[PDB]
Amino acid sequence: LLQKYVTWDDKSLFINGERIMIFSGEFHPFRLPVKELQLDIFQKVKALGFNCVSFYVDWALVEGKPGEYRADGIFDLEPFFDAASEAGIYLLARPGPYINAESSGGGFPGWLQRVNGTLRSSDKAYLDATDNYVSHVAATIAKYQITNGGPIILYQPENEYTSGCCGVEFPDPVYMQYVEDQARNAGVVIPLINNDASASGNNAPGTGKGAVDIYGHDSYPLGFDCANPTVWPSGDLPTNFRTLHLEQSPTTPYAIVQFQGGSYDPWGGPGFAACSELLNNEFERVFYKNDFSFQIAIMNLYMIFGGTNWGNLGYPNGYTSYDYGSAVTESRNITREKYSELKLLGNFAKVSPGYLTASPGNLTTSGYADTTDLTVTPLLGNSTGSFFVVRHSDYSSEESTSYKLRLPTSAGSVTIPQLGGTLTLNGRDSKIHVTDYNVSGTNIIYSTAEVFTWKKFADGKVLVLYGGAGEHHELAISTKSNVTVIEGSESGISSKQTSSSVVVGWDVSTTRRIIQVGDLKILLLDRNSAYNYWVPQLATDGTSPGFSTPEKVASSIIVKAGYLVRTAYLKGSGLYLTADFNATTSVEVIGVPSTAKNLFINGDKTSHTVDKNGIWSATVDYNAPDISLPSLKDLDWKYVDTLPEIQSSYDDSLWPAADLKQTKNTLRSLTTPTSLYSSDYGFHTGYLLYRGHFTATGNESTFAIDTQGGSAFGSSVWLNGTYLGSWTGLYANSDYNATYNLPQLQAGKTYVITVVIDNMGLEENWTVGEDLMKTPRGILNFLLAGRPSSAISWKLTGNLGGEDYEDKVRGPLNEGGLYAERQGFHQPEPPSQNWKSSSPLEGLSEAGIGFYSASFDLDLPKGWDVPLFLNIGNSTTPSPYRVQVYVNGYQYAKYISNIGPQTSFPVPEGILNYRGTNWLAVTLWALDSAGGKLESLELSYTTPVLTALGEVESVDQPKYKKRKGAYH
Ligand SMILES: *[C@@H]1O[C@H](CO)[C@@H](O[C@@H]2O[C@H](CO)[C@@H](O[C@@H]3O[C@H](CO[C@H]4O[C@H](CO)[C@@H](O)[C@H](O[C@H]5O[C@H](CO)[C@@H](O)[C@H](O)[C@@H]5O)[C@@H]4O)[C@@H](O)[C@H](O[C@H]4O[C@H](CO)[C@@H](O)[C@H](O)[C@@H]4O[C@H]4O[C@H](CO)[C@@H](O)[C@H](O)[C@@H]4O[C@H]4O[C@H](CO)[C@@H](O)[C@H](O)[C@@H]4O)[C@@H]3O)[C@H](O)[C@H]2NC(C)=O)[C@H](O)[C@H]1NC(C)=O
Ligand SMILES: *[C@@H]1O[C@H](CO)[C@@H](O[C@@H]2O[C@H](CO)[C@@H](O[C@@H]3O[C@H](CO[C@H]4O[C@H](CO)[C@@H](O)[C@H](O[C@H]5O[C@H](CO)[C@@H](O)[C@H](O)[C@@H]5O)[C@@H]4O)[C@@H](O)[C@H](O[C@H]4O[C@H](CO)[C@@H](O)[C@H](O)[C@@H]4O[C@H]4O[C@H](CO)[C@@H](O)[C@H](O)[C@@H]4O[C@H]4O[C@H](CO)[C@@H](O)[C@H](O)[C@@H]4O)[C@@H]3O)[C@H](O)[C@H]2NC(C)=O)[C@H](O)[C@H]1NC(C)=O
Ligand SMILES: *[C@@H]1O[C@H](CO)[C@@H](O[C@@H]2O[C@H](CO)[C@@H](O[C@@H]3O[C@H](CO)[C@@H](O)[C@H](O[C@H]4O[C@H](CO)[C@@H](O)[C@H](O)[C@@H]4O[C@H]4O[C@H](CO)[C@@H](O)[C@H](O)[C@@H]4O[C@H]4O[C@H](CO)[C@@H](O)[C@H](O)[C@@H]4O)[C@@H]3O)[C@H](O)[C@H]2NC(C)=O)[C@H](O)[C@H]1NC(C)=O
Ligand SMILES: OC[C@H]1O[C@@H](OC[C@H]2O[C@H](O)[C@H](O)[C@@H](O)[C@@H]2O)[C@H](O)[C@@H](O)[C@H]1O
Ligand SMILES: *[C@@H]1O[C@H](CO)[C@@H](O)[C@H](O)[C@H]1NC(C)=O
Ligand SMILES: *[C@@H]1O[C@H](CO)[C@@H](O)[C@H](O)[C@H]1NC(C)=O
Ligand SMILES: *[C@@H]1O[C@H](CO)[C@@H](O)[C@H](O)[C@H]1NC(C)=O
Ligand SMILES: *[C@@H]1O[C@H](CO)[C@@H](O)[C@H](O)[C@H]1NC(C)=O
Ligand SMILES: *[C@@H]1O[C@H](CO)[C@@H](O)[C@H](O)[C@H]1NC(C)=O
Ligand SMILES: *[C@@H]1O[C@H](CO)[C@@H](O)[C@H](O)[C@H]1NC(C)=O
Ligand SMILES: [Cl-]
Repeated sequence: LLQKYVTWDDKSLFINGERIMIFSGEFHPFRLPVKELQLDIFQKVKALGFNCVSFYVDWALVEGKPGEYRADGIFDLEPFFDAASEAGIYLLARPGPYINAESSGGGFPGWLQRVNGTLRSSDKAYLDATDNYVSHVAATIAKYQITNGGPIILYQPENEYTSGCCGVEFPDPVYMQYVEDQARNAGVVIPLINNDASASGNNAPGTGKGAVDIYGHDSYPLGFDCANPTVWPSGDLPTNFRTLHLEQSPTTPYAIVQFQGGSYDPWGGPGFAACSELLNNEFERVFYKNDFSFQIAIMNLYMIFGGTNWGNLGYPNGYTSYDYGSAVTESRNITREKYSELKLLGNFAKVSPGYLTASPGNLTTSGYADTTDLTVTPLLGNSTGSFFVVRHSDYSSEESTSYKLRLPTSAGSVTIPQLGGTLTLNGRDSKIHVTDYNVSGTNIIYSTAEVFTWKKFADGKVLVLYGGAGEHHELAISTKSNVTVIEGSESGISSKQTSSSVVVGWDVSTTRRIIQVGDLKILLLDRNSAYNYWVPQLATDGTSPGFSTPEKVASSIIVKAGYLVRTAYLKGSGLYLTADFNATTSVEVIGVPSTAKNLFINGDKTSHTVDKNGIWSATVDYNAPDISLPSLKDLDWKYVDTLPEIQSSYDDSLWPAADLKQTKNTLRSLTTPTSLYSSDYGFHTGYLLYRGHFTATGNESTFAIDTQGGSAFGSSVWLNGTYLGSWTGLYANSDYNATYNLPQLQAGKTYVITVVIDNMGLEENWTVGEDLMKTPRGILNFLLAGRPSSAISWKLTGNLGGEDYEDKVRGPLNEGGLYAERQGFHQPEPPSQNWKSSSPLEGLSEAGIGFYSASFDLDLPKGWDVPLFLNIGNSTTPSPYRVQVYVNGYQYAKYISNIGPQTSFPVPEGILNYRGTNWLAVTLWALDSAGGKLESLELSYTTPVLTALGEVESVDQPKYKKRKGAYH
């Protein structure tokens, strides 16, 4: 329409006139705010065979103050976009404004609680509120469109605009048209794609006003019950997706914009380890190949890398980790078997253009395989080849099943295996069998083993096939050449020539076999060997792989290695690889260019041998360095009381008065004389403090209070210095009604109720019209027994300045309203010389909140990617306490002793300084009259990785400075 770089037909996207299968992973830059590690992730994605990444922008982080857009420093999108270009990864941009994403407010800044209009609607007050954000973020996206030589190819307006309620006329076409025009007006010309939460046809082409260019939808078919990771409920595998697609948007390529790549996990949940078992390699091979059965052309996995909900950016139901059980873990490692499995499928799609031109058929329980226990969905092509996705009919089945295939080919139909034996599908597995598969002019008539990759080189073609252990396979090639075994044993390999073909049968073995037929060499692998193969693009005009264009895809090499192969480039007589290693690794390169005489690995010349088949071999030794981590308990811990409010000399005269008689919140009208909704006064994040002044009659007995901080929140109440009690919190409670007994008060004297409330983050806004993001935080109701409500005059604070937030570098959400946070003591080099020496492991002997500070040096070796973790002990049932940990001023742990489950908190390099000084600031809130302490506090590490990554630059870490706007 508006440009010619990205077009489409009913089958696929075209980029620069060439078909491409978009295989994408979701990655949120705001959850990993270190630019060098962003490149790390992009390179890990590219090594999967993927060509795309989808990303959200979190409005709440970049317009914390209305009218001040700040997407600078750690929030700058431009380095993120340049990292993608550098890695050769296209981008799908999803700036919202509404993103959901398990983020606070679902992306909405807390000041939307004051907007007089329905959120995600055509009400002018909402639309007006979005204009400044979108005109900024969309302009930045516009600058980096592929039309300008950038990486961005698709744009998503809104997010899951799918369900409405409560008076809204859903779907409102005026609303979506407006959101679409905002993007266009900012210079976005690439196609717009939506992500319907279910296949409901919302905003599909042909729906008139508000229609997007390409209809997309989402799917999380395995659900989120991470507690039972082996349970695959009956009927949960989608079977009707192509049918739905042909009804809802037949003129556009089939797109799933969010397909399950993991799961969220709430406070009190089973943990992301369990989620990684549910969405493991078996889920991938069955469910992802099932999406290929619908001829999916655009496929984005949510998430490919989850990262961390640092600095309170997450929604109330989730905790600090957003590991998500995804293929790349929170600490950026790719050890999970699901990464390697995903790599196999991703690399298959990258080299199989006939997949996109084929005609998909209906699934069948007969006619292709000889048992109804199997289901086969065919994708038929004449000249361009066919594809057959095989799985168990009951998809949850762990049975081993013998079968034979009857498949059509250009050479006529054939019953396979022709030479004897049977095929096997073992349990939770799925296969894509191929017929008439083009290996650069050589026709593979059929193969039962799955294709990993193939390449054409100067001295021949190479094809890499794999099967699971215990499987027999067969292939046939259009050729009059015989077959020769050129590596490995000839036993298990059977063969026969016909007049225009050669047929070869084999059993999967842990030992590789290589066979030769004419100029085609075929590697026959087991799945676990195939896991160690890589297909980097080979650059000949620089060091960067470039995007996955057909010419650069064709010019790739095949590398057997270990943990990771990032890049490859040819320079003079040198073949350069960049790779990471977590063990001693034999490296083999297949398809070494004719001109290459030396091998370099990460810039170092590396001895190699050449075997009789022309394969380069080398060894890279892994010798982990001494990692010296300080013992956090032995540091010089400095303590200050960060609840001075409960001492009798505290002066709150500078605090904002909670004196608004009308709320600006449209969702919930006041049930108190003045608003005690935190967001009415610009406080949207972290711990909140309320102070209630009154004069006693002498006859007060109880104080009742309804506090609300979101799921798993807690609160604590004092009358002057006297602790009244706490709500220690439950995931099930987002608010709590408590009645506290008061001590004997003296008639005529003034007293102050101090209330501390944990704001877990603002609610999402999933249903349009419900306005749940407006759910307030703070105090909803109170009753001082025998006194009118107006007897208490309230003051409150959250983060200092509220929306005029102090820390422009670390963002609007990082710090809450504790005295120590207000003063900025959580930053590097606080004024702690005169403070008391006391450790969080000694802790508090009564209810309250302590603030602890210590520095420590690190001196970790260059060239090693070492994941570090903060650990808080929980070996036995603890008393109730809450902890926040700030690392160089950045909050990277929120901990609830009685709820969990997180005890291990990763902190990335860049936030931590691996060769320099670091600062820990710990808040410890005891919700128990007997106080509380940390059982243990430890730094740890996991497998050091010898890495190709460059120096990781430390992000800006502003040191402590006296804040003139503080209340002292
Ligand atoms: C890739 O990235 C991943 C995500 O970033 C990363 O996974 C994370 O790794 C960290 C660090 O290992 C994990 O934290 C640890 O979790 C341990 C508990 O889980 C283990 O045990 C379970 C029960 O059997 C298993 O279910 C579980 O397996 C599952 O999860 C695995 C991933 O971890 C996965 O591979 C499997 O497939 C499976 O799904 C798992 O094996 C926990 O024990 C551990 O705490 C100890 O270690 C800390 C030091 O590092 C201490 O600070 C802490 O106090 C604990 O140490 C104490 O306990 C041990 C005894 O059991 C002793 O060995 C210690 O010396 C110490 O003992 C003292 O204290 C004891 C009291 O507890 C006492 O008994 C002793 O006398 C003594 O006083 C830590 O929390 C985190 O959970 C993982 N996160 C996720 C999302 O998975 C992965 O590591 C990365 N991989 C690589 C290679 O980089
Ligand atoms: C350096 O980097 C390397 C990557 O480049 C990295 O290597 C990778 O390391 C991970 C582990 O961190 C490997 O994944 C594990 O592999 C385990 C071994 O099995 C694999 O290899 C075998 C051959 O050697 C294969 O036969 C095997 O295939 C079989 O099993 C598959 C998976 O179950 C199945 O799909 C196949 O069809 C086939 O049947 C497999 O390929 C593997 O056992 C382990 O699986 C468990 O953990 C996963 C989560 O991490 C789960 O998703 C999975 O379901 C398994 O869970 C079981 O074990 C857990 C304990 O960890 C429990 O929590 C679960 O409840 C469950 O336990 C039940 O069953 C157990 C088995 O009987 C039993 O013990 C329990 O009692 C209970 O009944 C996981 O997939 C990965 O393969 C490696 N990748 C490569 C390329 O090599 C290396 O580790 C890094 N090194 C360092 C030092 O950091
Ligand atoms: C340190 O160690 C200590 C000691 O071991 C750890 O303490 C343990 O922590 C556990 C996890 O927090 C805790 O278990 C929980 O107990 C409560 C009941 O008091 C229960 O609600 C929890 O189970 C639900 O919630 C979790 C998520 O928090 C879900 O994963 C789980 O599936 C359950 O979900 C249900 O309730 C939710 C809230 O209502 C719903 O959203 C959800 O849909 C589901 O609701 C259905 O079922 C409900 C009934 O279960 C029903 O009401 C509703 O109508 C729906 O049908 C979980 O059992 C242990 O009690 C606690 N143990 C001890 C001895 O104290 C501590 O966590 C550790 N700390 C760290 C940092 O690791
Ligand atoms: O990590 C969850 C992820 O969910 C996306 O929607 C979740 C929502 O959508 C499904 O299709 C289905 O309707 C529901 O079961 C499910 O809750 C969301 O778009 C994304 O931002 C994130 O929240
Ligand atoms: C197979 O690939 C070769 C070389 O790329 C090409 O010339 C030919 O058109 C392809 N054949 C088919 C049937 O697609
Ligand atoms: C093809 O090779 C096989 C053994 O690999 C052999 O049995 C057969 O005779 C060969 N065919 C011809 C025509 O040489
Ligand atoms: C919003 O606007 C209407 C019309 O001006 C007004 O009557 C109402 O009081 C407002 N509501 C809130 C919560 O500000
Ligand atoms: C004080 O309170 C008690 C119980 O609330 C009540 O019975 C009594 O009337 C009150 N005394 C005065 C002087 O108001
Ligand atoms: C607390 O009381 C209020 C007002 O009576 C009620 O609306 C709210 O639902 C109650 N909260 C809980 C957690 O029961
Ligand atoms: C209670 O605290 C306030 C200040 O927080 C103080 O001014 C007042 O005198 C205290 N009351 C008593 C009875 O000590
Ligand atoms: Cl202050």
